[PDB]
Amino acid sequence: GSSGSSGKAARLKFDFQAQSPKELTLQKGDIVYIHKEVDKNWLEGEHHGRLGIFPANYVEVLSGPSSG
Repeated sequence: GSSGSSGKAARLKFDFQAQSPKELTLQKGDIVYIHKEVDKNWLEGEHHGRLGIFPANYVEVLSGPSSG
């Protein structure tokens, strides 16, 4: 019932500006959830208020100090 682990959080390398209506506009230092993979350099994601797609280049899978 919506309990477990959706996916991995990714922080935007920098302020991204979506030129197309399909893309998504995000600012440097934001967290987005990836639902499914769109293209080799593209990914899908949904955000509270705005939903669409974004480039996988302006996003990188960060890691936590949880374990060395």
